[PDB]
Amino acid sequence: EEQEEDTFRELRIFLRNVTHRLAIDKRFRVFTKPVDPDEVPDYVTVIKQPMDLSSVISKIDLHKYLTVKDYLRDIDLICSNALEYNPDRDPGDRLIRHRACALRDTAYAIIKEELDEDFEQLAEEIQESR
Amino acid sequence: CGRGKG
Repeated sequence: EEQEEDTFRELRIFLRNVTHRLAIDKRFRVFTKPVDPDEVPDYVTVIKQPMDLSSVISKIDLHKYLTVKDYLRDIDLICSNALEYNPDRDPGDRLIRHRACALRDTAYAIIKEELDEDFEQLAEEIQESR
Repeated sequence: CGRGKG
């Protein structure tokens, strides 16, 4: 009963804190806002599910993540979108692709270091029964 | 891949 929602409240606070650390990292500025179809008109022809850190924050606040796993799915989507969309020619292209990997690696490192595995396992199993 | 940004 009441305890299931304290897990989720605590997960959201943790996720808010991780996302804020990612979003203020200068390396990841390019991921803090949606890709702009006016600037990149062909983006929608490559990427079916856009994702960025400001959307991740909105999703946290709107209770769209019940697990760190679903949260990392969206981090992963940000990275995999950047790798699928951006070619590997220019230095600017390489830079944004490396940044996308570094975003994923940093989120995973933070979560590996700070997240209690039994707290995550509880989250996942509450999500299951529901 | 897409065209690329910039």
